[PDB]
Amino acid sequence: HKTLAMDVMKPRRNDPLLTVLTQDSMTVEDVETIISETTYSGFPVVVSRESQRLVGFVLRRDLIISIENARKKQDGVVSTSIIYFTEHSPPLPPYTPPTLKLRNILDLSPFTVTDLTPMEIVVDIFRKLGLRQCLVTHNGRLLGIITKKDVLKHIAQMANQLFNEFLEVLF
Amino acid sequence: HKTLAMDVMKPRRNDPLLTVLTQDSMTVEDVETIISETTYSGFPVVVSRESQRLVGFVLRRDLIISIENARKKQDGVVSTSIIYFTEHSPPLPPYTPPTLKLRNILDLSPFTVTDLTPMEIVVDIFRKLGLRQCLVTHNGRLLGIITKKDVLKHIAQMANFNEFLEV
Ligand SMILES: Nc1ncnc2c1ncn2[C@@H]1O[C@H](COP(=O)(O)OP(=O)(O)O)[C@@H](O)[C@H]1O
Ligand SMILES: Nc1ncnc2c1ncn2[C@@H]1O[C@H](COP(=O)(O)OP(=O)(O)O)[C@@H](O)[C@H]1O
Repeated sequence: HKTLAMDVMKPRRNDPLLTVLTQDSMTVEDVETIISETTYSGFPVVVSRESQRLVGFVLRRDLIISIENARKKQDGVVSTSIIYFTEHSPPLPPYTPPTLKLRNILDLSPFTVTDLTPMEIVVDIFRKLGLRQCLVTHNGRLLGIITKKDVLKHIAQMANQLFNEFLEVLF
Repeated sequence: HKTLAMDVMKPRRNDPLLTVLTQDSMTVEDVETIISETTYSGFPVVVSRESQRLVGFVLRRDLIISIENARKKQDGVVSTSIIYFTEHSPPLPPYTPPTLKLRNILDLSPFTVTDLTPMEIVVDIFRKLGLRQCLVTHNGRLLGIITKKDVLKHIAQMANFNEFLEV
C-alpha cells in the first residue's frame, strides 16, 4: 500500500473541514473570529463554500496587518464591512458600509497537487521548489493542505525504521 | 507590462478552442475524428464542457493503441461505443452498445498552474521538474496549455528585457 497525497494531507479522516475564506461574501468580523479561534499560518481562498474552487492563499500575518491598518483610518470600515479579493467590489444594497479590498495580499498562484499524486512526487516538489505549503485537490475542487512541516514529519517517520524509500530522497 | 501564464498559453486570441475529451460523453468515433484531425501530443480530460474541471491528461499514442486493440478484441466495441475515464460506466439508455473503459492510460496527476502565474516561475518549474507540459487554470477551471516547446519559443522571443538574463 503506497502512500499518496490524500494520506498525508489535513484534515485527516473524520476531522473538521479546512478553515477557508471566501472571495466575496465574508465580513471583517468573520475573518476576525477565524483569526481568533485558529493558529494556522495561512488560509485558502475559494469562490464559495459550495463550489470549493480555489482562488488563492493568504497569510494570517498579512490579514492581521491589513485589518488593523483599516480600523485606524476610521473611514467607514466596520465589523459589518464586506471583505473581497476580486478586482471589483461586489454589488450591494443601500445603506451598507464601505467595502474592504484585500486582493493585494493574496497569493494568486498557490501550488496545487491532486489527491492521487504519490508522496514520493510531493516530497520531490517540496525539495526542488522550496515550497512552504501545497494545496490538494480533486477534479478542480479543494480538499486539503500539506505544509513543509507535514513533509518533514512524513520523512522522519521513514528515517528511523522501508528504509530504502527514505534513501530515494537523495535521488 | 509583466508577462504572465495567460500570455503564453494556447489557445491565443485568434486561435480555436482547446481540444478536450469528456470523461463520460465521447464516443469512439468522436475521439477517432479527433486523432486524425489533430497532431497534439495529448489531450486534457474534463468532467464536462460546461464545468471544464480537470480530471487528467492522456497521450495520443496511448489512445491509438488502446482504441486499436479494443476494436480488435471482440467485446463487441463499435463506432457508437461510449468511452469513459471514471472507475465505472455512466447510466446508459436501454438499447446501447458496449463501452470502453480507458482509465488505465489516464495520467491522474498532471502538473497545473494558475493563469496569473509569472512566466519566470513557469520556466523555473519547467527546468527543475523536467515537465513535458503544463496545464493552465482560472479558479479551478481549465483555460489552456503550455508545452516544453512553447517555453522555448518564449525564451527566443525575449532574446532580441532583463528577464531573459535571469534564466
Ligand atoms: N488551514 C488549515 N486548515 C486545516 N489544517 C491546516 C490548515 N493549515 C495547516 N493545517 C495543518 O495543521 C498543522 C499545522 O499547520 P501550521 O501550523 O499552519 O504549520 P505547521 O505544519 O508548520 O505547524 C499541519 O498538519 C498543517 O498541514
Ligand atoms: N490538446 C491541445 N489542444 C489545443 N492546443 C494544443 C494541444 N496540445 C498542444 N497544443 C498547442 O498547439 C501546439 C501543439 O504542440 P504539440 O504537438 O502538442 O507539441 P509541441 O508544441 O512540442 O510541437 C503547441 O503550440 C501547443 O501549445
